[PDB]
Amino acid sequence: TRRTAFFFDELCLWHAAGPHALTLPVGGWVQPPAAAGHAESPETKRRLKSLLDVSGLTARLQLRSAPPASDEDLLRVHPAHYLERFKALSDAGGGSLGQDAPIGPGSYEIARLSAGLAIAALDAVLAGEADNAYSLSRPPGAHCLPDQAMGFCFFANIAVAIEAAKARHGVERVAVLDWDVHHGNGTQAIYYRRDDVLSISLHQDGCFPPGYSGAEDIGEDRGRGFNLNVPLLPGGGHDAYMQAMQRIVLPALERFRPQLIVVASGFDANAVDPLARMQLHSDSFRAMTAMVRDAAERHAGGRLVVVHEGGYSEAYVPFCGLAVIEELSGVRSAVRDPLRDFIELQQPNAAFRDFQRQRLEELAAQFGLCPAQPLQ
Amino acid sequence: TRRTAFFFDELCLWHAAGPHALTLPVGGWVQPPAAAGHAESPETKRRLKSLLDVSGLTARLQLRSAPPASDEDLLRVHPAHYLERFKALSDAGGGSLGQDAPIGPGSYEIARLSAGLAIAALDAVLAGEADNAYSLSRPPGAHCLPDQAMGFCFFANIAVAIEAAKARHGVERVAVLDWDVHHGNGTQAIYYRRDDVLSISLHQDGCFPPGYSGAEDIGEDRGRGFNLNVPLLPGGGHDAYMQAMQRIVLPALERFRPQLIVVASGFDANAVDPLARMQLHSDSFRAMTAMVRDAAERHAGGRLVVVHEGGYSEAYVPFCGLAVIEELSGVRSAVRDPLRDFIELQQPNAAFRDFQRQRLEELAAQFGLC
Amino acid sequence: TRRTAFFFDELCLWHAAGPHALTLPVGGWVQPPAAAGHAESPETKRRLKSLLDVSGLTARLQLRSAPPASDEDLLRVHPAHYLERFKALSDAGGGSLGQDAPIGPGSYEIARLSAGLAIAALDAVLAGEADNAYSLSRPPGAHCLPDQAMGFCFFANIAVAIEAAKARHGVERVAVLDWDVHHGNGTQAIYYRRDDVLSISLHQDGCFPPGYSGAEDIGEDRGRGFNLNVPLLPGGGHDAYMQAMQRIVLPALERFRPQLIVVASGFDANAVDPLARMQLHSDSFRAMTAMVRDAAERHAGGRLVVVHEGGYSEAYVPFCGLAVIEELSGVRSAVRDPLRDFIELQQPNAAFRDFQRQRLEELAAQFGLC
Amino acid sequence: TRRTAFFFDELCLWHAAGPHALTLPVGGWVQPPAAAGHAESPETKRRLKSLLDVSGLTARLQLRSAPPASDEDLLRVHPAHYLERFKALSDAGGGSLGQDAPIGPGSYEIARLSAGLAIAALDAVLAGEADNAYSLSRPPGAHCLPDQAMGFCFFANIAVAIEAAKARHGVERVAVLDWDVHHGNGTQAIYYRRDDVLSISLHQDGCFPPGYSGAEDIGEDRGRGFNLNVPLLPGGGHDAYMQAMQRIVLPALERFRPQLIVVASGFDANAVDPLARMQLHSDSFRAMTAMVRDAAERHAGGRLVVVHEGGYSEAYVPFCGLAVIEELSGVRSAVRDPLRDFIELQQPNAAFRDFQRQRLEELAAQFGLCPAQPLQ
Ligand SMILES: [K+]
Ligand SMILES: [K+]
Ligand SMILES: [K+]
Ligand SMILES: [K+]
Ligand SMILES: [K+]
Ligand SMILES: [K+]
Ligand SMILES: [K+]
Ligand SMILES: [K+]
Ligand SMILES: [Zn+2]
Ligand SMILES: [Zn+2]
Ligand SMILES: [Zn+2]
Ligand SMILES: [Zn+2]
Repeated sequence: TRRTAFFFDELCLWHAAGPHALTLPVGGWVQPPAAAGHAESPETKRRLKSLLDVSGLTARLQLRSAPPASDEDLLRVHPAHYLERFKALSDAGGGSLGQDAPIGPGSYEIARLSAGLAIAALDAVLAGEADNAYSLSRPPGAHCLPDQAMGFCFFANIAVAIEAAKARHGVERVAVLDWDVHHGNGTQAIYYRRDDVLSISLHQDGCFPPGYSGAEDIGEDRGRGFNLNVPLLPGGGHDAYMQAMQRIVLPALERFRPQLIVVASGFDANAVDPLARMQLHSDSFRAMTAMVRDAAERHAGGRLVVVHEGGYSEAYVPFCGLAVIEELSGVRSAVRDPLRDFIELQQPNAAFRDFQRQRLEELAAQFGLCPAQPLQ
Repeated sequence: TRRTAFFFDELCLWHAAGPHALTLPVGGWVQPPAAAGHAESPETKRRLKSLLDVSGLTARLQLRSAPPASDEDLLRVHPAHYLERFKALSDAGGGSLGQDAPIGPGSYEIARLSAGLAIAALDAVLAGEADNAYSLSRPPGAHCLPDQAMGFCFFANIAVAIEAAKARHGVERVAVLDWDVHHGNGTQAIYYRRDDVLSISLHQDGCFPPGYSGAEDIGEDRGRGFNLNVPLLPGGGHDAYMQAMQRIVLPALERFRPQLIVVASGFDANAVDPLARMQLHSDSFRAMTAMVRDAAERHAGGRLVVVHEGGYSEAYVPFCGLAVIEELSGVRSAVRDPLRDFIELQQPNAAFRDFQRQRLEELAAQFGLC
Repeated sequence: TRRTAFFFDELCLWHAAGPHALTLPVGGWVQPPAAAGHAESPETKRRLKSLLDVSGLTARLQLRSAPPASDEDLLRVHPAHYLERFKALSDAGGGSLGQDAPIGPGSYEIARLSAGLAIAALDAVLAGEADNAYSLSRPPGAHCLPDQAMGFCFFANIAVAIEAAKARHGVERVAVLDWDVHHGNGTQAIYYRRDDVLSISLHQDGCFPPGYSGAEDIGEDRGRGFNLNVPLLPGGGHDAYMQAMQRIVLPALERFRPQLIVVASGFDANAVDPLARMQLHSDSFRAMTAMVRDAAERHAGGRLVVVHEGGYSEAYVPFCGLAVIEELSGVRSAVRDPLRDFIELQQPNAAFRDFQRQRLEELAAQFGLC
Repeated sequence: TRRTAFFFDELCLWHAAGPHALTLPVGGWVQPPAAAGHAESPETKRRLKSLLDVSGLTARLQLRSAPPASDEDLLRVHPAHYLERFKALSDAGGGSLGQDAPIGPGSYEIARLSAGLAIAALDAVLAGEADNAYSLSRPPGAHCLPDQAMGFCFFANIAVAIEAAKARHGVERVAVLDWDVHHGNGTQAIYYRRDDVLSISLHQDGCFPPGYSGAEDIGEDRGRGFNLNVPLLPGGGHDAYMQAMQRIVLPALERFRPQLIVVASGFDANAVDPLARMQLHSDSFRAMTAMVRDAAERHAGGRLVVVHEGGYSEAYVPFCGLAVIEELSGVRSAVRDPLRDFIELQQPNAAFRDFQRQRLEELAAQFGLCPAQPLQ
């Protein structure tokens, strides 16, 4: 039961930046790595695909690709001079497109494809071709501004897909929940004065962009109350995210009445990610997906699209991504998470949990969110 | 410009486990990595050495190697059957020597060399051949128990070094400060009932061994009050460690009056390490080294040895290790940490810092350090 | 546009040996690689599959998997104690199953799957489910003897496939053409005294097994004249292989009238392979496949199965394997081989070509093919 | 006995091109590699250094670095606009400097250092600071033209070093023996009309540059008879090289009377190299080094410099490089070549050897070389 579309294309795994040691450009005092290049490597997303295959999950999904984003679709958010600058740099072996936004040769075409998968996933779910969808969109989108590449993002994938969906289906209320561990600054900025898109970011306080918390950035004018930042304390794990979901996200969704929920799903909150300091395990991602699927079922006829964003642990992202897809599809594979029990033991102690919970209660009050129970 | 001995052997970088994805052994659901093997890779330690060379710092250090640890030295802490067991598995091409303790072909002889470098570094500093020393001892030592390999450690390098030092030189009070992000359980266990060795561990609360905090474990009988665990909240960074150093570590060292300070220096509290959740930058490790070098100058005649332990960020461990060595030597290279400013902006907010600070005040009071 | 079945299982790409530098086991003087492990890596086979997907060719093929080979199937060629021995070493985390035959954790079950894909590919073609087939059977099979793993091969995939086919379908004459650059010693040995299987090996003279040429080894008793070795001079390329195909292989197949042709298709004769010294490009493999598909259409009702064997250039095997599959399917993708023109310019000069040609004329005459 | 200078700098191992699969630029149909990048990787040269260290050889050599090449030194062969174009591309994250000549960020400074090590090695040997020298000059030099980067080479290291040595010491007769498996086209072109430099290339017929043999290219006018190409048949190994050394190289050296011998020492003729089809083992390189050391001792007061060029087998180049340095230093380590015996068995058969030998006899006759025996 439940029909889940899995939007995937092998060519998304061929995007590759020049030499980097994690996030640091090679050059100067940064030695080229012998093996592992840029943090946003193909391997993180590849290993997820490979585990879906060997576990039997891929066979139970509707595996689909899609055409690349048209220039028309891209131009709804990005200017033509940005497209031209990107293509030119892409045609000259790659280089630096923005702040922490290195591209490689042919990255332009691959970024168009990534955007296209997101466009197509929202389309398929709005058209009723599937109940929900997972789009393995690499390179990612959540940090990209209209006029500026950043945080490994070159097009604003989700915003492009939403604008295309509005043009084609006339959906009026879309909620974007971004549980990537970093702040979804691209989605926030694009929809900041808009009430047709509710953007919620759970992120590690001050991680990326560095030093940004944003609790008081709730949107402006027409968009006031339709952006919500939940800056979680570094070191939090399962309980911190469960409390955020229950006290902030679910109430915010209840009030907004989404016709479609899009999840910007990074897995970089996992307990072994190099690019954040949070302590999630695969069952945390499973539980967040269960809660958002339920919200989608109550508000949006089940219409839910999960778009892959970050996740930089080659070893562990596969197990987290697999838990999300199992929950979307309602299929339980024989896969057992070999780090689950270990990560359980590393969780914050009761005093730390109490401290974070109290902050979240205060934040819910500050946002004016009523603690109601779910209903039809 | 002090005299710093740098103990290093290229062959320590040749120890390699079987296929792993981070800490997970390949097999079952864990696919073999296309490139990046076990977390405890040669590359983290090699890249420190490479940056030490390209910066020119190596030319300002006293470069040394050492013989492998003798059976005599190893046998002060490990039984003969452990050595036998280890060697057999090593000669057979490797495998699992214990819990999270995989070994590869020849890992036995390489582990003996790692231990030997630790032995030699303490010796050189105690003999007056250098003011202080850094030992690039891979594989690491601080989790290894007398008859149980664990946490990627196969001999208890520091314990072996200390027992060897005591036999040869007759040093009476040694302080071991372990700022590796994980609990120094091996050092703690070996010296738990002893007052001639003060063991202090700074670690992420519950990280490794998983779920272990340990604030209440202060030693027993003769050792009571000569073990200190400071379980820091996950997510803490520079201020949390500076507060732990000022409130607990330095007062503890003052009270103990060590004649030698050994640091179990893991860099895995760095802000981009996969194996912990702490937020240190290179200047944090610089600052901790300055604080401990000062304690060593006050009580130990400058006698400080830093033994390299963990650190699993290939990109960032080199900058942190270099900061330590710059501080030990008193030489500042041209190297500039390209992540430092970024990491400063990611630090805990004031409320989180205050929360951790109050916790450290209470722990300092529990330890009788007020 | 013919009907081509592509047998593939992602799990075949999860077999991985312990640490090796190319073919050398790590240990002693061979330092662990910073990234690039054993020559028989997942990446060569994975990159073929990735290019098949990005080219869109996969959408024009009949994609299939298979059950692992049963004990019954394996036991037609291998003894139970071999299976036991293999499994024990696999469950223990791997090691050396034979001479140049390292295995990793779970390699036993993965080798059974590799064999299963070969069994299924022959079955599908014999049952009329496809006109022809390609099996991405990793680990490979052509060097494995009944009770001796060697040359990175742990079961004799093709022999197991053939024996299974004979039991189920009752095919009487099978031709095995092995254009892997190394000698197909396992296939040769198993069928040496048999006339129901014609084994032909094209290989680099003396490459692997090292020093073996074998022109004189034509089979014995009932098998006499049903084994042909063509030991090509190292350094030969396209013309050497085209001459071997026209003068020896095609006449041999004509004489034998196979009812099924199986190709042991290694790509290790490619011009940038580390494990041989030959100079083939993707159009050479395209041409050899066209020639054998034609022989199969003439005698075997089109029944041709290509089993993937060697190929150790990550960069270039994908283009060569794609050319084969394009030829089998009759579909031409948009893919253009970026090394082809370069390799054409590197070919043997006319004097070297003439030298090799005269050698092949004489060998053809020795074989009674004039 | 014998004092061997080993010119090395760790920073030479930090030169790294953008993503390549062997020699193929990533992009289009060439997928980015998961691990191993460009063929000219740091690892080949690093593993040689590591083996020198663990074997005890490094401790028995005079380990030295040197300043980078000055613009003055570079300008003796390269134009200022070439230096400027290189630096600009190097400062912008790298890219393509020529045909099969990709550079990375900071490659300019590292290439200057590589040239500087070569300059310094010739200087040290001409000054009598050591009997002979080995320079681990990465990136390599032998393919670089004055006006054009190629074959992974960005400065003409050996030519730069020779021109500097002539300016500083006034050496009049330098022989460059290039046993890298590819044609030393840079050295050939620069000295093609010169009789003060004898350039000899042993190379696989038609390998790199592709299709070039060059037996009839013997130099012109003043340089006629002071360039010699020995195009060996692909597939040849130990005997083919021994015959070439005995029938061509030694006689050519005898006639020329070098005051200094420089060896452009690539190890890409090794039996497992991806970038050529030849079958040398470490004892082949040992024997070639012994013969050239002897020639240097008879003609040049022992003055011999070996400059690292190619070699693309991570596994095997270390054992070959180690054999050369053992022979230069006269120190025999405990290292045993684990592929030696295997490669012995793969050698060409007697008919193939006879075919190549006869070609070499005919070539010696064509060059007008008399088969004399060595003497003082
Ligand atoms: K977020
Ligand atoms: K909004
Ligand atoms: K610690
Ligand atoms: K104690
Ligand atoms: K063959
Ligand atoms: K036969
Ligand atoms: K040459
Ligand atoms: K000349
Ligand atoms: Zn992220
Ligand atoms: Zn640690
Ligand atoms: Zn082969
Ligand atoms: Zn070369």
